[PDB]
Amino acid sequence: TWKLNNLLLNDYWVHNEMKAEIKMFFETNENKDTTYQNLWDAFKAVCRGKFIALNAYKRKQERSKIDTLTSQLKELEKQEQTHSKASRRQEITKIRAELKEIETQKTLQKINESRSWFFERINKIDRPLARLIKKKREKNQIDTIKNDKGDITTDPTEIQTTIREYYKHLYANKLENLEEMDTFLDTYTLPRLNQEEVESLNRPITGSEIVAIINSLPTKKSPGPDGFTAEFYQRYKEELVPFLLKLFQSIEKEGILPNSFYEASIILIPKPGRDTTKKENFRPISLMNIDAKILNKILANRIQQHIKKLIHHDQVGFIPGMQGWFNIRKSINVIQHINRAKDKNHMIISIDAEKAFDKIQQPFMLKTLNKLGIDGTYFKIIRAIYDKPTANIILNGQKLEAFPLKTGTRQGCPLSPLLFNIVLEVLARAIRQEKEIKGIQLGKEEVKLSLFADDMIVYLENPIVSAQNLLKLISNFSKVSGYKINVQKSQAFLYTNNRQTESQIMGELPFTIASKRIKYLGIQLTRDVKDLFKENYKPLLKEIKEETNKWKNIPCSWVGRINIVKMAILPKVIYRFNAIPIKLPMTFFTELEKTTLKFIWNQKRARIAKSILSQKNKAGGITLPDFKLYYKATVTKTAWYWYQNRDIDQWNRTEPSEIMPHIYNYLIFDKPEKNKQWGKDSLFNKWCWENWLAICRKLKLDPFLTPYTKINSRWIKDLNVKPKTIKTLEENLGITIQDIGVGKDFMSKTPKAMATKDKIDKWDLIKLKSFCTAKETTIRVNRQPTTWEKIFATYSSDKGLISRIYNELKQIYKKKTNNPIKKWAKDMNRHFSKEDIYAAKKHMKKCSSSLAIREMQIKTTMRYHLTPVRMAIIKKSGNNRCWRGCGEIGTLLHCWWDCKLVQPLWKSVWRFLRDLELEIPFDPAIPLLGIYPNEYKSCCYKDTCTRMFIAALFTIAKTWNQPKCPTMIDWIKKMWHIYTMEYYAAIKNDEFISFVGTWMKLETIILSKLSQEQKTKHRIFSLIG
DNA sequence: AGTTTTGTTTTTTTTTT
DNA sequence: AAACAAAACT
RNA sequence: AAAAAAAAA
DNA sequence: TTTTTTTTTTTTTTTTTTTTTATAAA
DNA sequence: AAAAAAAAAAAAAAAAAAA
DNA sequence: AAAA
Ligand SMILES: [Zn+2]
Repeated sequence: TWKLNNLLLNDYWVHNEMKAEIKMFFETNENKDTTYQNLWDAFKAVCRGKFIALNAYKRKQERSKIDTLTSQLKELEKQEQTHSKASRRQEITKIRAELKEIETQKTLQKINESRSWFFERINKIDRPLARLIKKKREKNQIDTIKNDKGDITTDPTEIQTTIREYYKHLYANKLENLEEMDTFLDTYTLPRLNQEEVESLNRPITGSEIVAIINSLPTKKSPGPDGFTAEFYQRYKEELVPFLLKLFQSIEKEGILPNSFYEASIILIPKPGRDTTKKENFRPISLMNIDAKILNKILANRIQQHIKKLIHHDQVGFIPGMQGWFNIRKSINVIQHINRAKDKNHMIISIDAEKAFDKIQQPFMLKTLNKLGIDGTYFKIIRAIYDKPTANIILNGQKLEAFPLKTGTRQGCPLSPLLFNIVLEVLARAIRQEKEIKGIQLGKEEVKLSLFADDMIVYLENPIVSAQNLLKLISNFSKVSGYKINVQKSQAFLYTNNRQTESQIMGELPFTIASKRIKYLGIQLTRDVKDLFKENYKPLLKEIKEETNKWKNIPCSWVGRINIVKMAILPKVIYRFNAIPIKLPMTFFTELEKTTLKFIWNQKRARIAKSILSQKNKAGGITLPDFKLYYKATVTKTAWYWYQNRDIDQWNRTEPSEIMPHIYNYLIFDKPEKNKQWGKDSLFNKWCWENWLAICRKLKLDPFLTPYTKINSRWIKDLNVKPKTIKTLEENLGITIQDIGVGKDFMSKTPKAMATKDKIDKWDLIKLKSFCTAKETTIRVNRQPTTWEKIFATYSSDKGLISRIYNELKQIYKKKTNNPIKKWAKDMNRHFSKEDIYAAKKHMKKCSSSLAIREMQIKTTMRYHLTPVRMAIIKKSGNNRCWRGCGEIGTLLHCWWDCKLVQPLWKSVWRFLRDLELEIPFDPAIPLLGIYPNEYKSCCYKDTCTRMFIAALFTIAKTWNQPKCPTMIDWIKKMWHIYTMEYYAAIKNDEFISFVGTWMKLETIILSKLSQEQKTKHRIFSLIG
């Protein structure tokens, strides 16, 4: 079955013919007999046909010469076989050689092209490095599977039948009781969209909307069953988008889809560590056509605008701007409340939904949309999409016969996640509204539910009544919706005053009772909150220790191993900090850093100090992750939510408020509080406050009255001013005291303020006039804000907040280090200006795109290499002399520059620079460090010199302790290797004008010095010419 | 008059369902 | 993490 | 080897 | 209830102790 | 020669007792 | 070598 191979899109001739036929198809074809839906499927057939014609022709053309020579040789060899003479064997000898020349040249090019691709990526956080740490990828092929007989089979036709029949049954059964659905939907109170909102859904599609979706499609994804890729639509969006608009407008008008929109391919993937004998162990994934995903993406974006009107904030899955940790922290706070309570009669239930996305009944889903008030053009298009979807299984690369999808949301569809949530919201609203299912009361807060997609946790009081009523309600929803739970797989914590009462409740209820812990949303919830460290963080250390112990022999430099820690370990560490930000002992961070460094330095002591790696200006932009500062950044981030004071944030309100509530709304940028007895038992919030204050005093800020203090603050409320005055000021003039104005500004700065000024209570204005015009209030409020203050006050989005705080903490907690560049300046008798030390650092960043070439320079500048001087100190044995055996003290400058065995190579390099006709002094700082004197700092040739010198550095380092000269031919070979890698990259990324500038003059010199014997032996020949 | 800093944009991988 | 463009500070 | 949201580099 | 003094913890700096056997390619 | 670890000193917060 |  055909797929477009994306490489064809690159090729300027193939591209030109497609543009010709795309225009020519449509302008020929458009006549009033076809519907536009039929005309679109006809267009796709012609395109698929033409791509086959172009691929076949191109392959035939590229081979044409070897095709000819094979014939030409074969008749001459048969002419000899009939009539033999020596010159026929001469001719055979020549042509058969040229056959070998052509065939090897093609073999080289493919090997050099793949090497070039790897050369750009090596040691970078990219798919090659990701694959290195992963296991070997298990093949799709399925040899053997079991029958429901309890029997085992290997016959291909039996296994094809048994898989297909199983999936065909799951999707088959559509409910018919529509009258009973309407009753359930009427029973409860549900939201509605207003007119203005409904006008937004039903508005006509436009071209700008389509191109915005095309531009954002992910690249390198599998195509659907018609085999066109996202890269095709991106490439021809100029010609296609006019016709795509005509298609969607015809769908709006008529409610009819093209037949291809219904098709999908199901691929089966085996589950890890699971027994392939059983069909249940595979997981399906569905591939839909890209044109159908474009339409579905349009619809999902429209409904996403409204979704916060429809869905309560107890649901956080798939919702823009919500966080999964909101439910984790709320749940831990509920468990603490129960642990503290004197009378315990409570239950916490984690509910196991079964295959929820597949089992939703489509008629109930469409009725739900009407009750929320979605109807018209938007509802008509959604109804068309569910009219007749079908799937084909693809097993062992073989396409099985299709079956209808009569239940479920479409498993690979943009629109399915939100449609599932909207249906589940009907159940969530029923549970909240039923007063005989009792929630848990936390001061002014009641908590019943938290949801994440289909995952559900429930918090109940008086369980023996309350849990029975919950099960009844779910049974009723199951009948109409199709949604189903496995009650024995569901786990609960049960709290009772004594064990007789426990035995009774357990007798009646079906659930599995958990004694220590329950896995939830990636973490462990514990029955007592005192065990959070033991169940969450002690295991996380053990997991990282064993994971790095597996990797220890991977073929990777210290540069690549640093990137492994950032790629694999850092994300799971951050996730655990963000879910459970409890006070952690210092030993946790000591074990974590020791483990991580021991891996990076391959169990030998560090070659470069962690303090130099700490900072991005040093070591050419290679940097080591600081886990203490990521921890501190995560703990402090909570203060942003306190200042925002949002009603969606109920996780923040759920902590014990025994002494005094609401204190967190007042803390940030506001008057200090007399009493310290608040927050006595706080798990999260009291520790957040202590970290916030410590950073403010490290900055020597005054945190308590600021250019960002609110009008809704203790500062104003300690004045006795009526709440109507406060709300008047916010509604008219904005929310900061600075928006009022202090001192001479007090209202005068705008006419809107003095327009407001008359409106306020006579006596309140005198109180406010006194405070705002005082000397200290003017001084404190008028100062310029720091970048730290700007983070918490200014930003409307929580996005990016850990990375923003972490970059500040790096500047604040910065520490002093030795500089290797200074030691080099002592090693030579010279002083480097601050401008030279800057050039050394910039060169170390910009000498290459490849980390392979950059690493060699970084090691040279940062004094990586061992020397006999250093080695004699370590062994404390006084032989400090040069391993090469010239009879001299082996300083690092001797090893690189001065040794008489190395000196003939560096003189060779200087002969090439004179053939380039550059006049450059013979100074060790230019090749070793990239420090040019002031005349040459700007020059146009530095790109060339950088390649010559780094090639020479490789050549010396390869024989570091060997008693022989490095040789000119080894240097030429290394330099030509780099040339080859850069050439294929320069084509692939269309940089070729730059490449020719750098290499062209150097290439001419390298070729002029070699003999044809040497060029043949080492395959040195031009790729430009 | 030039260089440096700050923010957005395009590209990778990992967390949950 | 990289690159590119705009504005302020040296 | 697909969909959604979130996070980092 | 606030003020004053002492005690405890955390962080920063200084000083001492111990090391690895060549490197790049893979 | 160079990096990391360990100990000592300094500062700030909390508690205890008296005014 | 460490991709599809
Ligand atoms: Zn020597």
